[PDB]
Amino acid sequence: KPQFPGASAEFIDKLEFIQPNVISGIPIYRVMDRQGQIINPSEDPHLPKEKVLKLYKSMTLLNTMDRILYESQRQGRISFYMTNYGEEGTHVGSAAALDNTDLVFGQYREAGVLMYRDYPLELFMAQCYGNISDLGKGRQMPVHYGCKERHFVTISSPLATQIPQAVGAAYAAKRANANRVVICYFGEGAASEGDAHAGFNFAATLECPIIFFCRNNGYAISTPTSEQYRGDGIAARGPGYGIMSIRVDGNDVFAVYNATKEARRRAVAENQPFLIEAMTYRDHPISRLRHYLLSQGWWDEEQEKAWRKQSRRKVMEAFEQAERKPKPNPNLLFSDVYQEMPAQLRKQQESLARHLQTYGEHYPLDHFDK
Amino acid sequence: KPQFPGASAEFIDKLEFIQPNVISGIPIYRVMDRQGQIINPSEDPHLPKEKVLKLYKSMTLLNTMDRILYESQRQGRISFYMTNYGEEGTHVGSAAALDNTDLVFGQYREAGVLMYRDYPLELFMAQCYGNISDLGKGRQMPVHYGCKERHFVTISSPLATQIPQAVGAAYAAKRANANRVVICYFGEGAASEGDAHAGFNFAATLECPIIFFCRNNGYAISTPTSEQYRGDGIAARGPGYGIMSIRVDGNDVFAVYNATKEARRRAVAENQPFLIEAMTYRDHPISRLRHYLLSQGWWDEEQEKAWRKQSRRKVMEAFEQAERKPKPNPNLLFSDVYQEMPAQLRKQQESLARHLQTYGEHYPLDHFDK
Amino acid sequence: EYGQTQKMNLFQSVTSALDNSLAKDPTAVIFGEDVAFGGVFRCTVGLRDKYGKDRVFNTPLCEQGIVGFGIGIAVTGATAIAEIQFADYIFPAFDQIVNEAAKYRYRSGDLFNCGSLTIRSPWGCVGHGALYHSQSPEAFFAHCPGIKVVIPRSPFQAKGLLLSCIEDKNPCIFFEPKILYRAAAEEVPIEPYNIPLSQAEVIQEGSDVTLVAWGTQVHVIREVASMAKEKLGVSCEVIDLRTIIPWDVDTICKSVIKTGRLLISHEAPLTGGFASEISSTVQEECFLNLEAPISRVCGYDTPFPHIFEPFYIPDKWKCYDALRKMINY
Amino acid sequence: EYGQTQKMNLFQSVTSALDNSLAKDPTAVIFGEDVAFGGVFRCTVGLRDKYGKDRVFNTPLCEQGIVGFGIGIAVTGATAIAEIQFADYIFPAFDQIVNEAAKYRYRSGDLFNCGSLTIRSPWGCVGHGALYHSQSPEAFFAHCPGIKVVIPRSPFQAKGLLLSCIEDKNPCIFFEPKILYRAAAEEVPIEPYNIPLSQAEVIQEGSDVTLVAWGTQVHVIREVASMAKEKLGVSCEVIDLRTIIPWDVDTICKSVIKTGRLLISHEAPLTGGFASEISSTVQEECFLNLEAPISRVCGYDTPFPHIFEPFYIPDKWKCYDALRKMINY
Ligand SMILES: Cc1ncc(C[n+]2csc(CCOP(=O)(O)OP(=O)(O)O)c2C)c(N)n1
Ligand SMILES: Cc1ncc(C[n+]2csc(CCOP(=O)(O)OP(=O)(O)O)c2C)c(N)n1
Ligand SMILES: [Cl-]
Ligand SMILES: [Cl-]
Ligand SMILES: [K+]
Ligand SMILES: [K+]
Ligand SMILES: [K+]
Ligand SMILES: [K+]
Ligand SMILES: [Mn+2]
Ligand SMILES: [Mn+2]
Repeated sequence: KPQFPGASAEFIDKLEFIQPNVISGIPIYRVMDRQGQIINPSEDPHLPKEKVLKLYKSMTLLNTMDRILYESQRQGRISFYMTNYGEEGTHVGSAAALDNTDLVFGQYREAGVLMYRDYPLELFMAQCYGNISDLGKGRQMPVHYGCKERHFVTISSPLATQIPQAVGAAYAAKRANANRVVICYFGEGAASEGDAHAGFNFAATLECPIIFFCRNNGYAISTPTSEQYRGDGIAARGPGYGIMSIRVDGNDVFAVYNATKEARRRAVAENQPFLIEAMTYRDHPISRLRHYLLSQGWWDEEQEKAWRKQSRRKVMEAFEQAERKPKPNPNLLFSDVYQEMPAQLRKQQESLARHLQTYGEHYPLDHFDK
Repeated sequence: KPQFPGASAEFIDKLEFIQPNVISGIPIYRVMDRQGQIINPSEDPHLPKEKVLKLYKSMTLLNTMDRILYESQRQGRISFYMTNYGEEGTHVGSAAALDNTDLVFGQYREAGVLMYRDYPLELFMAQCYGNISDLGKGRQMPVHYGCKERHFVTISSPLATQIPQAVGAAYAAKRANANRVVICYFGEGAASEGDAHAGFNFAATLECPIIFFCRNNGYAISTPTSEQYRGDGIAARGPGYGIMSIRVDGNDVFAVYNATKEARRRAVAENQPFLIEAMTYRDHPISRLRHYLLSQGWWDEEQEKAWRKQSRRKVMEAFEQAERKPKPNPNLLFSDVYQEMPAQLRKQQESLARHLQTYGEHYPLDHFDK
Repeated sequence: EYGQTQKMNLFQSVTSALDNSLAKDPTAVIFGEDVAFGGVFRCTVGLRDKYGKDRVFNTPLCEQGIVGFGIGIAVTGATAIAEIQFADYIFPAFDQIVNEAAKYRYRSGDLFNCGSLTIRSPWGCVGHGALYHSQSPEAFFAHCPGIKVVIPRSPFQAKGLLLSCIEDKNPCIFFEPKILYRAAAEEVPIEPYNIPLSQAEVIQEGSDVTLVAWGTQVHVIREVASMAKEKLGVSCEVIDLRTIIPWDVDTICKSVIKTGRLLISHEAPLTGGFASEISSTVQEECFLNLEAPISRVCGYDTPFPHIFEPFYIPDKWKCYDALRKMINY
Repeated sequence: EYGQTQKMNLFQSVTSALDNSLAKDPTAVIFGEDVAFGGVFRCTVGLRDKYGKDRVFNTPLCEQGIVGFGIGIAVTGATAIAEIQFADYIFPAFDQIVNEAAKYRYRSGDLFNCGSLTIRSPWGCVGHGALYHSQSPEAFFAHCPGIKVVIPRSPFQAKGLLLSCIEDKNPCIFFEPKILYRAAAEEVPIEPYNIPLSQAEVIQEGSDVTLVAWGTQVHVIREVASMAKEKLGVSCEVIDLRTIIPWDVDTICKSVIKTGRLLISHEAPLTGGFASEISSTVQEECFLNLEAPISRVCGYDTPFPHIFEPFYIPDKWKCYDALRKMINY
């Protein structure tokens, strides 16, 4: 009987390498088929109509906003934009399964989480425009959203950095003892960074109530997953860290919802991490949910038309007000570097003010506040 | 049928998290029992006597050297020392299974690899003393060995950095097409660093002929493995990267030998990575091999006595010559920063020479060359 | 001035600082490699038994994780005191520090912050640490707006400065000169107290030349001042910089306006070292007062060597000879 | 002078440099995120089709891995040209660069080296890159003996400098000013050529003031010189530093001895920026020649902002106003 502290195991008397099973991987959990039909009645969450309609309206409203801001980017009205196409169901379905005060870390494809938590169109827009309504003060590139009120930690561009941070926040929540989970979104690309390894391992050994939500769409920019990893996706990594793992159909809001609801329930009760890998495309979550609504009698062509019209108008009202707002005062380039402003930073602020008094005609001052 | 580029998998219609199996982990491969008896005749490598005696003499000679240098450290004659206790069989058994020109990366517990490749006692000693015979020029802390002639890449103190480097060297070897493997040693502690994740994944996706050799002794300084990870050791991580993996009894030179011989054979032929996790203690490899030798008629008490005496004398001859050598010229603090010496670095070298002409009585100049 | 004191060496004054913080702040936790049993330099001895295993705990061996983890704790408002085992091993966390911690508040418009984070780390040479147990990384961090870098010269200074870091509402790196951990003890107040950040201390007044240093190197320049006075009749003003960024430009400039001469010394390599920032700034503010060129007596531009350490460090003879030349310019 | 030329913008001159290297060095490989299809800035277009998928290839998304991997290739003697996608994302690799690459040769007594490694990376501001698409990290690397840091101002300069990096027997970081990638083309020789490392270039001779900069900022100071001449009657010597470390101290000092005045400019933040190293060095060597304080016109000590970029950069008006004050001192 083996006496090694590092591992709990029998002896074996024959040489045998462990082979990965990548050809038949962790199967993909699905609740509804491509026609919006429930496959297995015992798995139906039976979400009420009001809630299912809110999922549908959040996904479509996001998609409307994507269309417009993507065009805005194309004309150089905004400098950058990441869309949410194919990712609407992973984000709205997972968000619906959280408590509203569960803390969210993510990156570029998580606008749907905010949309579900009713973040105003005005504030999505203010950030992309860097205008005076932006609580981010116009400091970051577009789509770098954050909302303290809606427990959505500000996005930063370096990939995977939020993963070990999300673990620290989950640990602090555990100690604070008020029944909260953290969720942390990242793509399959970002899962290759050393920080993913750091976060997964810390969550397991420190026993943190965290959901890791990996969006696997098969691509990181131009890099197919065949160049990204050789195991069975991200889900097969979870068990090697001691993490409970599942793979789900990212086009199925109900599958995403079910897996997130159950991961949240068990993460908070047991203080242990859960890994969800949602398979998406770089057959669509919106049209699948649409088919489901129709079979229930809960949507029709007329409501679809009226909703496309109303959501286009809401987005265009926001878009135009966002474009017409001034940018923040250029003084705001100097605040919040530290909480207080160091005397030497204030001196740099004063030198800018002095500079703009002599040379101001050469700066775009008329677009900026004060 | 699922159409996702990220993973090859069926659908499943029921919610089921994948649970890690840590209670019954990857079993531990063993060739000989604690009494030096072969358990399974078909697994016996039947190494010839000359070779098995060289394994035994390398392990014991290492252990002799450890005893003396450990005492040297205790008296402050050398400033630092890492021993090899419990690690003699993992290192000598794996080294014996390599070709002599296979390139080795490791860290603190790999002196046995060098001992097996006949690195002179004089050079082990010269490095710990930083004397004139050191090819390292006395620049690094003791036990930071390197030998270009014996394909043993110089050790550096930051843990795990050599793992992605070993992968790059394996890739370059693949392209050079002359049938060489790289082996990369690291502890279970170092396997938590982001660089381990980097190296494992790059090896699999870039198809590198590399053996990852993880020594799992249950401790990283004061940290038990229960604080280091929650999966089934390091071996259970391999499959999640697409890497062929095995766990072996680190106290069994024959098990270590067999697994390394087979990993080398398949790494070089297939250009793919192999992970070996050798379980050790922080029942001993030397005494187990000793029992084996006796059952063969290949060793006895008289030879054991004569060998303890001769190896103690060889080590003491080296130790005393090492202590009596001068240290290198202090000019060598400035060379090899770049290949050539930048004009400004040469100016700093000249300022030191000038300084030592006026203030030399205050420096320990009499111990240093020129 | 500060109530009851007892004799403490540098490591004990750190433990005292950390004890006082945990006692008064229920959210505070301490974590890193090997901190549970007391740490490899004994700075956390007794804290886990006293405060509980959920407040004083070991992490996996992963510096980028330790820092990322500390940031996430601080994001919720809880005090996170992270340890990195040697300053030489802070580099894996460099992206977490520079791109994440330093920018957390700015980039969010102050919606989120990790101000309640402090990273402590043993620092500086130790006689035989060679390349990876000797480093002084402070100049790497000085070029990153949004973090504070603080380095004490003694036990009394260390406890007061560490308490300020821990309570400061910005992410702080506190570098502890490991050669002083077991060096001479001094009297250190038992109860908490603070020493202000971004404030240099004139430890000895002088009229001919300003000497500036931080950490162990403060003791070296104190000795240099003593050698100058005795051998040369020269009166040195000795200044402990204490905070690397944001640094106390006023105290240094006011001293140089009085003396007209400046020598800055640090163990870190000359090129890119923090002495160049001090020198170029004092040159700008005190140009007309400068009697001689500002002198920088630093480590050589090489990695930190094992057997050649005695010849590498900017010791008192190196500093004294530069001061002598500067006085004769 | 150099044989047949054709018009190339900065990205095409990089491709030309990389093509010439692969053609003449059978060991050379190029790797990083998204390099196979040509790269996100098009610097590797056509190379994989021309040289093969085993020489021009994508890595997993992991910067510390890319650099570690490149070091291991170079350890065998093969040329490794690694790409980091934005200089802002070089920080995960900081430990691989600073503790490993820079020290590889020294610490082994030259038994091993990774001199055949070059890391290229887009660098500098771009109008709208904000915090993580704008950075100029060169001062972080200037404090690390054992690496070379090189930054071109143009297509002609970029190809000659990149070829020198790639062939240099030390690990090199080559920072490519991404705002110039698609900017104006110039004539660039088709066949390989070298521009020496650690050599500044006086691009315009002057007698009143020395201006020093690197990258895009060279074009800014050229314009400043033109404004000074026209508005002030002032004659500027304009210097492209080109190599950050080891830097060309002699050319800068010889110019300042002639002019007696120096203004250094760079996009990176003032504190800890590389201008402080140049300033403190020239102050030491040209103390007696200095008519006015060395002036540093740098980015502010903040993270790089999105909407406020126009007010952040050390533009020609900022530089000109400082020059004006310096001329009047
Ligand atoms: C540390 C770092 N490296 C590189 C980048 C450049 N980059 C921005 S998105 C991206 C691909 C991310 O892929 P994945 O994580 O799969 O997310 P997806 O875009 O598919 O949703 C890359 C390489 C970055 N932002 N940060
Ligand atoms: C990057 C880094 N962090 C920390 C250390 C300090 N350190 C030296 S050995 C060690 C434990 C290593 O444990 P493991 O990898 O299990 O090897 P073992 O000592 O058990 O053989 C640590 C934390 C180091 N050298 N490098
Ligand atoms: Cl990006
Ligand atoms: Cl160590
Ligand atoms: K991020
Ligand atoms: K190492
Ligand atoms: K703090
Ligand atoms: K090179
Ligand atoms: Mn992806
Ligand atoms: Mn171990």
